[PDB]
Amino acid sequence: LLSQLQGQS
Amino acid sequence: LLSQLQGQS
Amino acid sequence: SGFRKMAFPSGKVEGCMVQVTCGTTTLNGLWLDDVVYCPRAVICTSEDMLNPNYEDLLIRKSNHNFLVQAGNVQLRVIGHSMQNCVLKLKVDTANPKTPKYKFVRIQPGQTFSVLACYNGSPSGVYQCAMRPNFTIKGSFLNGSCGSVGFNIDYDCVSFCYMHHMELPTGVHAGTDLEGNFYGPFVDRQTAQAAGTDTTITVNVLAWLYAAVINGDRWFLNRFTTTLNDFNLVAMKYNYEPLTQDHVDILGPLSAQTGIAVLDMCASLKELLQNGMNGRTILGSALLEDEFTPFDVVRQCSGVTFQ
Amino acid sequence: SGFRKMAFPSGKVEGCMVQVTCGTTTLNGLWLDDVVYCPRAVICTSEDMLNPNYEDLLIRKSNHNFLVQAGNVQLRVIGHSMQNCVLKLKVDTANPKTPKYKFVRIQPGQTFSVLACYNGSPSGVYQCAMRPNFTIKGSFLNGSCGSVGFNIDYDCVSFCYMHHMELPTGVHAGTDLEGNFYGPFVDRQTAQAAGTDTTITVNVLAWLYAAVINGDRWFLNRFTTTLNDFNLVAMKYNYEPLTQDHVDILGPLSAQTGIAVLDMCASLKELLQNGMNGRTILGSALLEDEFTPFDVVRQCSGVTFQ
Repeated sequence: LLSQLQGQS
Repeated sequence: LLSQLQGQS
Repeated sequence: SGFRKMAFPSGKVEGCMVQVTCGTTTLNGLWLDDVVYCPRAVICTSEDMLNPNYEDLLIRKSNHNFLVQAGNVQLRVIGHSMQNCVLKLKVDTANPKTPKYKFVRIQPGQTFSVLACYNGSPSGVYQCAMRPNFTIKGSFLNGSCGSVGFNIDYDCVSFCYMHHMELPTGVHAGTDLEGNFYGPFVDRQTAQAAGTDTTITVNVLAWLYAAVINGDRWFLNRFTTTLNDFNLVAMKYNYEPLTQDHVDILGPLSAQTGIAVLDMCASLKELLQNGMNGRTILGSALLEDEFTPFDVVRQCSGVTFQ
Repeated sequence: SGFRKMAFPSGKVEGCMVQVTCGTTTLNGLWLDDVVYCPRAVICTSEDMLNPNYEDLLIRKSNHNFLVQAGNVQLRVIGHSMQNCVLKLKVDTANPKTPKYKFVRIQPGQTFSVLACYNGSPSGVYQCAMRPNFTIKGSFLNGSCGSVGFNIDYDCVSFCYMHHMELPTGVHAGTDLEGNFYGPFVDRQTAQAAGTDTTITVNVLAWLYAAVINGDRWFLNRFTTTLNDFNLVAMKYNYEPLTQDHVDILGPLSAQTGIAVLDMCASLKELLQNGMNGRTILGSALLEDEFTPFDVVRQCSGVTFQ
């Protein structure tokens, strides 16, 4: 549904 | 028709 | 013989991949000379995802806030600056493995290799194309942000893509290495969506030539068409228009195979109107559009298998 | 998200590729420590192609007859010996770039990356599988002999394939790195042909799980089948039998998606009997069998997109 920034936490 | 060895000449 | 979706050898790019950590966020960076390039999202906060004023966020940062790790060696950040959606981290050590390189922006319909990376460590390599709607159909998981796309020309790496995010349809969006997005996308978690896509006609024709070079000829026919009647049928199947420049680019392939471009277009027209009826081309039951004319020439023999 | 035919990053292998010339024949070699490995066909004469007694041919050779070029540096050959269909050329310099490595022979149905090479220079990388009939559907032109196939495990390169020849159907045959052919093929230009092939069932099921993980669910159904009734239908479509070990190997994927293996088998049964009716799975209109369960797990998220 919403965009996903693909960093790592 | 015949097999091919794939060296370079 | 044979035809595969082939990527460039990734070694030159592997030697530039580093890990960038800021806070609890970790992602990949590109280390060239004394600069590390990475998505500016590395400075974004979990709650700022919606709308992060990156200029403020970067002002609030200092060099020591950026943990850069080249394998087992920590790189000392001595300067930081923002260039559109990428961040430039000056470090105190020039990468001894820096290849000859260029930053180039590509066009929809062009292909490139992607080196997928996690925690600065390369994971896999694959080929894809920039879609007409400026997305790429990649394979990326959380942590892959900062992976790069590239093409290699005579030992010179042309970097063309840095990965930034995944859209709701599961396709991917990113920037060139100057940090400018491909397509109308922004580095914030919003409801942005890919627009409608189309098939890359010149590429489909290039791949049909590859097939003929490799001995798939069943789709050929005795007919020819005019560029306009062809484009009239293409439009109706959501295919890009074919231009005279595309015909010219397909020239070499047309000469190698003895099949005129407009003759191959008649084959494409039939395949679109009739389907493949149980049959495959180069191992595919679909018309493949992620191989440029250049890719075909580079991979396929200069001699056709008549 | 997304699923691509991904290869291993090729850097570690690029640093071992050299050029081997003997007479007017040039091909690629693999330089590991102080040994260069290459196809023994490098010593074969144009007229000996039909039936070359390689033992004689090698006896007639001396170390100085082998031109080995690592990029711009010539390597001095100090010893030569034959190991089945590969030749071992001892050189006076250990490759400083030698990775940790193993020579492993793979099984039909397993996948590996191929680094296609010409004149000792890497050209492209792609993934494929060892077919049930011990051929590979590669992309190779004259000069590619000696290119290698490999899998990378925690920075350790497991070399599994050296390219030797192309069969009349345009598929490819080679050896493991001990020089033993995969399948009933020999390094002479004869009328050898690939036997009949089959589809790798466990791989097709793994790829269907990949599709579910990625949100393609249209082929799913409420039915389940028994291993025997399934295998009865598989046989009739030229699919390998599914064994209990395959079911066990698919366990993790079955748990991630909540779809029991025998339930997915019922989907495969329907797809075989009915086709895909206009539809695609993971961008393909064919059932793809070149992705092992391991490949799927490694590429796909540990979390399913429910």
